[PDB]
Amino acid sequence: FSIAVTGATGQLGGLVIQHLLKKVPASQIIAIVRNVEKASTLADQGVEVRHGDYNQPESLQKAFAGVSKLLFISGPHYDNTLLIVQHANVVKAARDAGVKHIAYTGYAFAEESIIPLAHVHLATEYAIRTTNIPYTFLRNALYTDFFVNEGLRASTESGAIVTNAGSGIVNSVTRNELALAAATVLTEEGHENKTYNLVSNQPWTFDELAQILSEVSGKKVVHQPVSFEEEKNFLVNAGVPEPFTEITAAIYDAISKGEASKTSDDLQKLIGSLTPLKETVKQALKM
Amino acid sequence: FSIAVTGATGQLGGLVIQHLLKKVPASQIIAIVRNVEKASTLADQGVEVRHGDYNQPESLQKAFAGVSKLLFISGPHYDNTLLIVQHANVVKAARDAGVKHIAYTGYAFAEESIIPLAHVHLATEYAIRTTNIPYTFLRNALYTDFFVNEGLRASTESGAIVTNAGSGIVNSVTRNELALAAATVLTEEGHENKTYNLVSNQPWTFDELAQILSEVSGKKVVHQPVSFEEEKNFLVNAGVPEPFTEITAAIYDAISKGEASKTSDDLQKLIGSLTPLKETVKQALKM
Ligand SMILES: NC(=O)c1ccc[n+]([C@@H]2O[C@H](COP(=O)([O-])OP(=O)(O)OC[C@H]3O[C@@H](n4cnc5c(N)ncnc54)[C@H](OP(=O)(O)O)[C@@H]3O)[C@@H](O)[C@H]2O)c1
Ligand SMILES: NC(=O)c1ccc[n+]([C@@H]2O[C@H](COP(=O)([O-])OP(=O)(O)OC[C@H]3O[C@@H](n4cnc5c(N)ncnc54)[C@H](OP(=O)(O)O)[C@@H]3O)[C@@H](O)[C@H]2O)c1
Repeated sequence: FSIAVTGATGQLGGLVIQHLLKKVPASQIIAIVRNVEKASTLADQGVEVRHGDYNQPESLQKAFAGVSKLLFISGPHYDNTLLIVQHANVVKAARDAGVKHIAYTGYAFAEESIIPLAHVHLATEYAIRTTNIPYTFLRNALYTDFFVNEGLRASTESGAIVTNAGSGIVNSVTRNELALAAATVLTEEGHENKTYNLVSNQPWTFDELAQILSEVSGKKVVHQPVSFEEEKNFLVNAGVPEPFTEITAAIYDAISKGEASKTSDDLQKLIGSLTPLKETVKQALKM
Repeated sequence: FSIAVTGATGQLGGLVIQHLLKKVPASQIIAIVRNVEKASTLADQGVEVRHGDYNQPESLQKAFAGVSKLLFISGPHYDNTLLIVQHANVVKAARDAGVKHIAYTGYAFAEESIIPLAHVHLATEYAIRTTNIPYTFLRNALYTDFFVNEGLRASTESGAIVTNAGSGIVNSVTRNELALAAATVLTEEGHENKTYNLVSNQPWTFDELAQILSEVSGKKVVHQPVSFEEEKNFLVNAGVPEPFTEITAAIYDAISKGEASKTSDDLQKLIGSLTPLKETVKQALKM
């Protein structure tokens, strides 16, 4: 029976579907999406598309009708209090539709977290627990892709990666590997009523990232450590709009305080060997 | 400035208002209610009544308009998954209205609890945390009134209190004392960003309750211990409808497993001496 993926046109959701397509027939996968025009790509691959908007309880009732396994990918997180309402609507719709298994993309080590979004994930986990639906909490790390992407070309150019993270440790993993973990979990037995903290057991620092970028690119790049307020200003000056520049500085600050410093073998046990940071840097730069 | 109480026509809410009326002028209190006709009694006392229905986000936006301190009393708990949605609507309405302080009636020791409703309370606490509003989590014990009420006359008549609680320990406190604690907290400094586990530090067993009922009434009453299924059937046979009889047996079963067996001095520190169980038995029976 069927596997449905919310957030299916998003980056993580699209990768989950691409991994599911290597495991199950396309007819067995259901893409649940807010913008049905966006999901054209998917329909061509033989994946059924349904409209499901977290702001619209009725739309979710219909989208979840008859689905056996649901991958509930968390919403974009501008307004955390709104996100709780949206997530609560999703869980109730899932309960009402008689969904037989629910997997939820949470946040690793949320109980120890110092960023506000951890609260949303824990509230959502408790909401799913009230349903009595067999669950899997896929507690994802921060995305390596947030830090390691084509944007690093700017750092190759300037000779510096500028952050306020200090020597904060980073347990990030790529969206690709987190998507693979979600797909693996959805398509095999044994993961009912389990929580996984899906993080790297080979963490890195920004010093290390600069050294790897230096190695790959041939240009000397240093990590240049600055204050929170120096970071916010550096980013705005580089054309990052003030809200996102604030979010980025806040994530670096949490990192400087150990936010991403805890590890687990859960991910490696689920999917096998993890992608070395250097390979991700090479891909990001196509170098 | 103003203190608003949701669930104001309910048993706990009405007692909070009666305690607030001994501390602050009636004009400073706002009763927020679903059924405005029910709140006639309150309006006669000079308490402002507003319509606020947890199913109606717009109604809550208007009810919370301009309120400084909000006592969010949890909804009735038939459907736990629906309750999460309702509670999420309340918290968002409170955030949007710019409520300056939120107190929430949660459940003591919820993290260790084995009843499903604990999950709702923890989800709601995490929701309130996302707002950044200064909070007080008034984590209430089970109500002594659930077990000790006029219904005990039936036990005086039969010579038996019949439960499936065994020798399970009970840390219950009366609605009256929990309401007093809520009112105390609302009307003094120092309780911002605090969690209180509001329970008895003089717990009791059903054996003890039968002995106290025997003492007060002059008739020998024993505690007669039965199975879960024997309890459910005993209650239905005594005219308790099958859903409530199931809930009652489930609460006794949780008690037999230590659900209400943990204590704290938080309540006694907040309100002073606690009401002896024997005094509550006398009141319940007017004996
Ligand atoms: N761990 C991390 O470092 C990290 C970082 C960022 C986010 N996250 C979380 O992980 C999730 C997935 O990551 P991602 O990179 O795949 O995010 P993404 O590409 O931004 O995708 C977010 C998805 O949510 C959908 N969405 C937004 N509002 C919706 C609504 N009202 N109803 C239904 N769907 C809605 C979007 O659909 P549309 O295509 O219609 O816009 C999009 O498909 C995010 O939503 C976020 O909560 C994690
Ligand atoms: N710790 C315990 O042993 C225990 C036991 C039972 C309940 N509780 C919790 O503590 C709360 C208060 O206890 P209580 O004895 O005062 O309960 P209660 O007398 O049953 O009152 C519940 C209140 O919630 C209101 N309500 C129901 N649906 C609503 C809605 N959709 N929108 C707005 N208000 C709504 C009711 O209003 P109406 O008058 O309009 O019906 C009522 O005033 C309960 O709601 C429950 O969550 C605790």
